[PDB]
Amino acid sequence: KLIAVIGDEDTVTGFLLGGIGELNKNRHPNFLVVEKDTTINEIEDTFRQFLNRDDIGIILINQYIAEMVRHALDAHQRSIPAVLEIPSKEHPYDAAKDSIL
Amino acid sequence: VCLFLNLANDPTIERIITPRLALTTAEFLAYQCEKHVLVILTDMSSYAEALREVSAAREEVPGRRGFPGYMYTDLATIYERAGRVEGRNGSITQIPILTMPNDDITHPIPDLTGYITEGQIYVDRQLHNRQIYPPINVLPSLSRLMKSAIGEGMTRKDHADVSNQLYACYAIGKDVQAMKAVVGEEALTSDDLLYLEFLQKFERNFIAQGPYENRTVYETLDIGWQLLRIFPKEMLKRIPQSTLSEFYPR
Amino acid sequence: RIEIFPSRMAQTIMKARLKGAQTGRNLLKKKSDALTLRFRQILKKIIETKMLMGEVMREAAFSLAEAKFTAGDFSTTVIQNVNKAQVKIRAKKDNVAGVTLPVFEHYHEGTDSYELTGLARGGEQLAKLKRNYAKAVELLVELASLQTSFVTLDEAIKITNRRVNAIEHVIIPRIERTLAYIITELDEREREEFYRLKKIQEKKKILKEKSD
Amino acid sequence: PGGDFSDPVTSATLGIVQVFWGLDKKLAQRKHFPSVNWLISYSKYMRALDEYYDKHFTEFVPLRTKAKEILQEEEDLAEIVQLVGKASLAETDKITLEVAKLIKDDFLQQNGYTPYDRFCPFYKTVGMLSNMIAFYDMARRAVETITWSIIREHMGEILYKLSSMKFKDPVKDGEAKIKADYAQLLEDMQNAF
Amino acid sequence: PGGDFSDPVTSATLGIVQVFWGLDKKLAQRKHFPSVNWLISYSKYMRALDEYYDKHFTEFVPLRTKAKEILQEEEDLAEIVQLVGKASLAETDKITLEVAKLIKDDFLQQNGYTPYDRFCPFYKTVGMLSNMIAFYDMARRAVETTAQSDNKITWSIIREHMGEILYKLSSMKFKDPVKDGEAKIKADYAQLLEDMQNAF
Repeated sequence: KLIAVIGDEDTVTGFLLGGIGELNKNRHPNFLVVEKDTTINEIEDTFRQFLNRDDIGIILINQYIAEMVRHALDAHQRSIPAVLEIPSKEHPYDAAKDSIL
Repeated sequence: VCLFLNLANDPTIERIITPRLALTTAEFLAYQCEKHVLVILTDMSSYAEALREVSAAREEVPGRRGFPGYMYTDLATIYERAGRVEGRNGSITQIPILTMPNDDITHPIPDLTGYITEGQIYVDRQLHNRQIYPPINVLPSLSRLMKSAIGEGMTRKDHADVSNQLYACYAIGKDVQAMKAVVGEEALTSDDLLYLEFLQKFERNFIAQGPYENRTVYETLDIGWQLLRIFPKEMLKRIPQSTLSEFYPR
Repeated sequence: RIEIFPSRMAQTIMKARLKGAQTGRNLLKKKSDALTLRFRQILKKIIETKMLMGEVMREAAFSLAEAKFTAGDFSTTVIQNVNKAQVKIRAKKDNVAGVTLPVFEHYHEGTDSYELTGLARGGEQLAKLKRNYAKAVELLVELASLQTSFVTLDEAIKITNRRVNAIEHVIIPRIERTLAYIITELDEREREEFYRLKKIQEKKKILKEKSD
Repeated sequence: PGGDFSDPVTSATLGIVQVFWGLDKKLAQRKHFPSVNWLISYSKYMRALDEYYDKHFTEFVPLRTKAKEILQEEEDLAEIVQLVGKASLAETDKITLEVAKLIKDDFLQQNGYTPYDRFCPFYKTVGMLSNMIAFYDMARRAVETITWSIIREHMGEILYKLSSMKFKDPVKDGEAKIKADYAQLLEDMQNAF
Repeated sequence: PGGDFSDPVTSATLGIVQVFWGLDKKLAQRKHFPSVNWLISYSKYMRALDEYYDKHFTEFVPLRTKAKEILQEEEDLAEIVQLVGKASLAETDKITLEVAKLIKDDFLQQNGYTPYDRFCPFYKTVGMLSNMIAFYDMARRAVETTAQSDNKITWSIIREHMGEILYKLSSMKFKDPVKDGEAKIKADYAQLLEDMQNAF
């Protein structure tokens, strides 16, 4: 019943310091730092990895990072877990998931 | 009170000459003496069943739904012996009580009387099982000459407006009670907290008059403003500002 | 489409079926309207707070510049000694219009993990970065409690506005044009007995004048 | 079974009779015996009886005026729960919904093939009506402040006592009246909690 | 008069006749000819005729028992999708809604003015029904047996891949009377295209 975060490098170091991270050596870590040289597939499986986990309640992800995995989160049309789009230091929150109305 | 009454045991030809004997003394007391007569014709629906027996006694064919074809004349012969004249100051007023069967207003007894008379008063069954004593429903019952009958020269200045508001606040009171069961008793609106308590006070304190409690028109509107003590001013949109400023503060 | 046999007592049954389906729509109309009013003001609360977190995530991430600039680099220390979570979620249950509603509750418990971080250089630019990101995660679990409340209402308003439009356009005009069929089928038997009874009225006269 | 108020043998009957015990077919499909439905039935003999009632059974008339209220306040709510679903809609009206189900199955139901229920006297009848309405006034004030979700199986020994009052012998004259006094004071302790 | 079967001519007829081909007026707006309404129509010759069927056409009595059943379950599910929508439907029922719609344009529809459907013999009629019921019986196993475990056939697998075999089914009625023994071979040939694709 914990929070997950994708974010970025500077995002995940603030939210781990907030106290949301958990290291499950059995299954997986509950976070994923994305650097400049991370493939979109690695963000794609980990989005599906967090979605299939039962204990994940929120999936925090920067919209600047969620723009390339927009097609996968537009297929997620369930209520739980909630995906949230947070601003980066470049290109803040504009047009994500208020587009249902 | 000049009562005369016809049992079910009594011959059914006497049930036809009973409204004929009713009005011909009630138009002797109103058009030959100068009294104000009020005629009460109970069990009207039992009168037309006594019209069906005599019409089928002379071997006529029936009409629509069993009652004969000339029933719109025979009802209008005894409904339209009313009104008041210009030569005298007498008057005669009719309240024909009739029971429509199976709650059907399309039945020819409560339909042909809706074309001769001047507006209905609707006793309801759902109010009666809730056990307020006079089951008079306010929504489907309108008086046609209600506008002419009230006023400052007649009974009171605010009677034309407090009757327009008591019905209107009861109308918004009704769907609020249906709203209480569909969302919840507390989370609905701050507006509907106040209409819902008035309906408990309109049902029990105003239209639940007791079995022997007499109540004048001045005693009625005093309860009419006691219920409008609730809904503070500029919520009552129908009452004009002149008569609202006079009667509401007390 | 006609349902059953006409011409007695099915008219009163269908008038009971119509009256239940008439206010059954209006009851479900007020349910779908109060759900939409709950949905309309929860949209503006999403709007006014999703720009508000854009300032908080700009203020707290500004404190990240107020952060390792003083004290080294927090990019490997904090991502290598985490085992358990400090702030967790508890799935509570809200309710509107009889529909169960998922809502997330803030739950901080158990321990600290970056209690000893910095501590010789910095540590005051840190642990106010914690407070800038404990308040940020406090706001973001409230918005996640509405993000999972937003999309569960549009699954319960669509399966309600169909049932309004199923009663209004299918069930009631099937009952209404059935009730118009019981009326005429009553009438085609009320004039059929007017022909049989008038035939006897003429045959009672012809038999009479044969006697006279 | 058919032509409820539109039948010329029934439509001519209702203009003459004073009491009409309508035997309903919806209750007889579920085998509710007796199948008298309490809405369309009536008795014109309620004014002629209270002069007898206020002599012998002085308690009865304030019970019956609320005993007919509960059976209709459940009737509109049964049209609510059928459509919007049982979110229970209230708590002050949930207690009316189950004290009616106490009435519709313990008070109103009566199997006449038993050696006890084949004839109920009036003190056994006004006894069950006094006890099952004293649960209604006491649990009304209990929610003026607790919820019936707590009350239902906390008072489960009392809700079994109210449902088991209809099993007493018709030869227990004082002993059924003490049992009426016994089961009523046991509800007084629970409302004193 | 007026298409109303509650009539003293028809109601006195149906106590005498054994077969009743009830035509429908809605089935003539949509050009569905012949317009025999398969729900209300009946015949009471069936128990007397299977003895003939157990001599010449020895597979048709289990065919009509499933052919009447698939038209029966389509009518109860048609009222479902017009009220609560087709999105919440199951996969054992969405295959029922297609083959019954595949029956309603192949089997029951018959253009009486074209050279191939102006008169069809009984081997042609039992031929294209022995395939469309076997198609529903084979597509039953594609959902029933592999029900939960594998990422299975959701029948959009079938409807986008088996479109050429369904085109052999949807055009099977085009065998004019210049071929007699060829129609039984093509009935097993289009079955052999239907036979192999459950493996594929």
